[PDB]
Amino acid sequence: ISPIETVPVKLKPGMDGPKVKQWPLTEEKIKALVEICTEMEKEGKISKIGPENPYNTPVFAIKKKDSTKWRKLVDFRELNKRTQDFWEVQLGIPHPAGLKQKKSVTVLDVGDAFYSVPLDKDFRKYTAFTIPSINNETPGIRYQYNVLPMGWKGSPAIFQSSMTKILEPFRKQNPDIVIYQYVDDLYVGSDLEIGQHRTKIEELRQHLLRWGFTTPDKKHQKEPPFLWMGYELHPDKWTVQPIVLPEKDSWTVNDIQKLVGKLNWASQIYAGIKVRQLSKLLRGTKALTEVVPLTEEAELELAENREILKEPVHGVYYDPSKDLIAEIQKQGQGQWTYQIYQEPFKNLKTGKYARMKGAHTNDVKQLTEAVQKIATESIVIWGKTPKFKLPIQKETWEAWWTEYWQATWIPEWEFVNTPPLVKLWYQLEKEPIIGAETFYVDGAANRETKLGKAGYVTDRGRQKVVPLTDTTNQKTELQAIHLALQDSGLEVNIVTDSQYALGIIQAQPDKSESELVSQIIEQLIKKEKVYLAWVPAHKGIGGNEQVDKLVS
Amino acid sequence: IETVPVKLKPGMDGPKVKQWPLTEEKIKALVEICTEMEKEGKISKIGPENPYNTPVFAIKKKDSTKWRKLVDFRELNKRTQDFWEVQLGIPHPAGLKQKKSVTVLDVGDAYFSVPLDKDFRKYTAFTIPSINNETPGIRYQYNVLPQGWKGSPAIFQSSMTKILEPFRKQNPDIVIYQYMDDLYVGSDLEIGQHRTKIEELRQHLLRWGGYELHPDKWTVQPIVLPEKDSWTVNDIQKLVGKLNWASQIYAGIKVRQLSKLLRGTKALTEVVPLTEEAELELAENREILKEPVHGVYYDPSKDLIAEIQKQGQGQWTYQIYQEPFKNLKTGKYARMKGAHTNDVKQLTEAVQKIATESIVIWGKTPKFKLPIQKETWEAWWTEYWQATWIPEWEFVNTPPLVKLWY
DNA sequence: TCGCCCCCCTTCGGTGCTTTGCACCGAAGGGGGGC
Ligand SMILES: Nc1nc2c(ncn2[C@H]2C[C@H](O)[C@@H](COP(=O)(O)OP(=O)(O)OP(=O)(O)O)O2)c(=O)[nH]1
Ligand SMILES: [Mg+2]
Repeated sequence: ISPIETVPVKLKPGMDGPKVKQWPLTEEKIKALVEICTEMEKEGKISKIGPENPYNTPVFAIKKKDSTKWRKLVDFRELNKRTQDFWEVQLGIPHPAGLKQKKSVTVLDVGDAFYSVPLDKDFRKYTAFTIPSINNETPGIRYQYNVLPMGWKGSPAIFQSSMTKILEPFRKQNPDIVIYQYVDDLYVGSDLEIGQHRTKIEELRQHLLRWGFTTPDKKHQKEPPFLWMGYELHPDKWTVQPIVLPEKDSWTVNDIQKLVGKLNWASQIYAGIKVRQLSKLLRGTKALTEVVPLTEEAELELAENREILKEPVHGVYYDPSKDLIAEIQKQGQGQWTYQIYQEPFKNLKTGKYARMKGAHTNDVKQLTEAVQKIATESIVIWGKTPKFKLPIQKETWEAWWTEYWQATWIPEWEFVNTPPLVKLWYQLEKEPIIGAETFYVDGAANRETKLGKAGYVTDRGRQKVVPLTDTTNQKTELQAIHLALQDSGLEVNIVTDSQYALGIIQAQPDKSESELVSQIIEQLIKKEKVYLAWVPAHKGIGGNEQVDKLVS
Repeated sequence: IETVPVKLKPGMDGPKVKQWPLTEEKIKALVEICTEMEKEGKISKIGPENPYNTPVFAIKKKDSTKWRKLVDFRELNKRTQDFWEVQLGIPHPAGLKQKKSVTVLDVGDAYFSVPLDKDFRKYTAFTIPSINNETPGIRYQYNVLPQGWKGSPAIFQSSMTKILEPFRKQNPDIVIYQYMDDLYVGSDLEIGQHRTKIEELRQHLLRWGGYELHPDKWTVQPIVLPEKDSWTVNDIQKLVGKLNWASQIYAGIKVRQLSKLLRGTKALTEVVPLTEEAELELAENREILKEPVHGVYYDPSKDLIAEIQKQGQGQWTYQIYQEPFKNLKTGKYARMKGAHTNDVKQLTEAVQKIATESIVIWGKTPKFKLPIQKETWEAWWTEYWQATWIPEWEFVNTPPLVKLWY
């Protein structure tokens, strides 16, 4: 057990410890538990307790990836709710694309990591638990933890914090050695020759041992490929460990959820992964065991992903002396894929962006969101933003940020011609169109009624009113604009009193979750010139007053 | 030395705000700054059992190329007891906005001489991040009055007065206003002569332990109506809609005659002649919008709010108010950088300047309604920030129905 | 029958608007991956 000082911890104010009771376990988990507990007690990790301690929390056991060994777990859900809050110090996950090439690499792992860190003496009584004999012939033995238990809310942060303290003397003394520290897994790379490197490792292991952290040989990797964080590290490249996608004749909601997660995990190095059609299947469902038939689109999408995954891929490592470059391509239906590299055709990693933000948006906004996601990921992994290669003309972007009323920006980027390009699908005229018909549109619904009308009058004498059922105030106003675009020629001037409808359309959306707004977008794209003007309602303005008289 | 007891507001808990990602150069500067503050006892290393956190980042001005550590204590300041109730607050001098030249001095380092109530220190925690998450976050908390905490000027108030009293009685018409970590020092001397005595104030505070502003040339921008000699239906619609909106602000503005002028269902391009009794309404309402609104007075017990609109080609209009349509100030910001193309940098610079004017005028910053997507602002704004304070803000999408400020 | 972290996709519910539904946003459900 580490001689490191313990971290003081408290229960939330006014609360007590857990008094939950043990449940039955198979008398093969019990043997493993008794083997772990009798040995944990001899090492001082746990202590026998008695009836003066009135707390308890159930125990169970799952098996480790090393198949022979078991993992002891305590269902501390009740204790966790009553335990103080913590500030978690794990801020993210290291990525292999952020590693620099090293001459010598070692991967180490601590044995019994949590059980080597002592627990606050005053807190130990709350960790009371009872290991069970089958059939309750004998009463079980009660114990308490003296070290960090697996299942308690505070154990990960306290271990991570303590591990950082223990490592800090070695890091300060050796700034030429990089130590990636993830829980108890230590990646140690350097540019030393093999002999001096192994001496530094021996010294690091001995420093850990003095502080109570063993480094068993079974988890001491010294030769490539190194198994690390779900990857394989080679000297010049890295691969993700094999991804096996489920294959089913009948899919449930839960199966599809797992499939999408695997594909998301794969998208970090496999270029071109798409999950929109498969994730669409999850919408509107109400049970994880509900069988969902794959749509034709989802089958095609799945087959495309399967083709991509059958190819071998790898990432390379980071060269700080070269620029970072991020290239984005459009995939359709609000899906985007990117690659980050420094030399052409040698990806550091890949990724995808496909979030639908807002009810109405366009490709230029979504491209901007992809750029921002990539920029944040670049800061996290490499500490700097990359130079971008974007499938958008400079004229397009320039027309966007001059016409759009919100401030927006993109960092240094170079145009790359990889169709389909990102473009604006229409642009409203800044001045009225001479010779174009002028439509005065208006819609109105009755708030308690759920019935309304949309219509228009026209300087050319045309007029129209459609009655609407199960509508809203805002829908009728969109519906009135829909009619004007529907009945007008290639050029049209439209006057509305709905700030709501003007706000949507003036942002030039090319996609919408509303089918009504999507119909409007489709009509705007087919037009040649559109001028959209606003006037205040109920002020008897020429044109608007007559169409409002008529929607009544 | 004895500390002042401080509480959070009743029913409030300390801040719990996650640290955001930082570039390599900012993490490095934070590590070098914090390890020396560690050595000098200003901060102490802490662990995860402190459940509080506040984001930390760094700025490096073109005024001085050393990195300045910035802890965004906005959440902590909102939850800290007010010091007007504690009776240790700072009064604002009305003569500051009059001066010819106001220089801003960063005096936050003077706070590190006074210790912080040991029971309040846990609320000042922050976490330094790690490139590619090689390492868990590193956590510190303050032992002294922190920079950026609103209680630091309040607690240090008595000392700073004694530090300044010699200078200000040797200079009775220079006005000094302390806001957060800053001193706003204004005079009525030649722009070079004024700088000479700023150098003397710095070296005066230096024995114990910037930005050139000119409030005289901050111009208010009113609602101007366009002047053409021929007017279309659309021109008159735009004009009637603008005046109708301004009728919520100004007094006695009329539109019925122009409203009648657009009678019928006319083409938007048809030029309509202006009636004798329509021309009068325009020039009549032109002059209501001439000179300021009557009956609008600043209330120091309410918050200031600032709206900003992008107008294109580097122009940015803004209004500061406390109640809607009761603007205490309207303005237009414009800057030259020579890049020509950065909306987010321009807006960030517009915010600092607007907030700076409010400090000079009223003594506090307004809460900004920013015409930008939250995620676009948060991706870039810290790259352009140069102030030791940070105002409150919120994000609005701002469909401009009216062309009212420009 | 556990814990903590990051990621994506979907759903739900709180907030403010010179609203009466709508858009926005954060949290929480599901999944992937790590120790
Ligand atoms: N509550 C909980 N904690 C886990 C789990 N898996 C890993 N951890 C925590 C506790 C571990 O002690 C620590 C290191 O993980 P390891 O797989 O290396 O197990 P450990 O070091 O305890 O034993 P070993 O490496 O096999 O000698 O991370 C889990 O499934 N549940
Ligand atoms: Mg281990």
